[PDB]
Amino acid sequence: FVEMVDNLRGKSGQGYYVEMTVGSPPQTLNILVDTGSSNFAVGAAPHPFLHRYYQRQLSSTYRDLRKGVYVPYTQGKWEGELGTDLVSIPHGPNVTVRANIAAITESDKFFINGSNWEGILGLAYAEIARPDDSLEPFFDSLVKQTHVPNLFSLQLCGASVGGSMIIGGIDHSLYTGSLWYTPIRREWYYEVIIVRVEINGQDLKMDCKEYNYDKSIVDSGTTNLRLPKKVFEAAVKSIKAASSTEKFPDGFWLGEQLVCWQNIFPVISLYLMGEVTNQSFRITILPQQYLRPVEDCYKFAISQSSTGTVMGAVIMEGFYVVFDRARKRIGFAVSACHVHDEFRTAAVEGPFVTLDMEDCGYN
Ligand SMILES: Nc1nc2ccccc2cc1CCC(=O)NCC1CCCCC1
Repeated sequence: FVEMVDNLRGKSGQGYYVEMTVGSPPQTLNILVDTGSSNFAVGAAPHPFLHRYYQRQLSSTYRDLRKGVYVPYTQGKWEGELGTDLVSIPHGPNVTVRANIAAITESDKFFINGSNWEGILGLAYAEIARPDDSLEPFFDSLVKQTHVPNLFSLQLCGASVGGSMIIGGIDHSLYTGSLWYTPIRREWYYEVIIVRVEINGQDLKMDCKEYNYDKSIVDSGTTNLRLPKKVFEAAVKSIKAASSTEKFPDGFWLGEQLVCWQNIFPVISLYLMGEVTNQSFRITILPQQYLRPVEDCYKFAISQSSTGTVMGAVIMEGFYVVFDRARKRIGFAVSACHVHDEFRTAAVEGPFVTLDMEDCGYN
């Protein structure tokens, strides 16, 4: 899959994008890779932020679905006109599919000023597609229409970021050690179950049901590791107790200010439900994952949420992540490109014994 190695680019804090082509003749666009949404949506109008946009008038293969789509969120919106057209990934499988495309015609706080992407590829399942679950997501169309195996994997490496999206397979050069798999609880977001959290090896002794209130997802379209508040404060409570060589204001635990140089911070381990009854594994991240530079200087990349846990780039940049859709599971392995110092490396370890892992899920 050497074709697809290094097929992801971006800028710190602006997401990871892949090159795609839409229409005939092919129109090239940079498209954010997003495992926390399910719409393939592209700029279709000359927004001043945009390098380029989908020009439906130039495409002989374009078909109008004569239906609009309105997507409000926190805190912005995009909206557009639904159609289908021919889609390829130049540095992906050597195929071309007819996919749904939302031509974005109005937008608010969606596109980033200074970014190099013009659209978004929702890689999650139809249940969270807009307007409804009848709009077939891109990856579903891809798997149906070709012989591309029903999985993809992401190596996000982290001004310019790099990475790999391996479509239809796994490149073993992108990781070391073994992959460990956690069940996809339900096919809407990439939902998983966290069963135990350790700050510096120390348990948080919270009812594990709290770690998944009301869900926990894997999301390449989110920068931070995001935790339910009730879990977040207990997590912060421990993190700032483990960090007592220096002092930091309560505004920073959001965060606001920056440490600036020319070990005091604890490692973080999430235990995830395993493939076998009463069996789990753990993924361990460094401070060099939840301490992100802005523009030796760093910010605090863990924050609170009301929609559940979000395993974003903070988590994902330490690991090679396999979205094994065919077997309803997600694999984690230590990434070959993750950033480590001489004292600590990010880790994926198992098996561990954990009882009552079902009680950790919220219904
Ligand atoms: N991953 C993401 N991608 C996004 C892309 C555009 C606007 C908002 C986004 C938010 C997230 C965070 C995950 C999330 O809350 N997803 C729920 C809906 C939000 C509306 C779009 C479909 C998915």
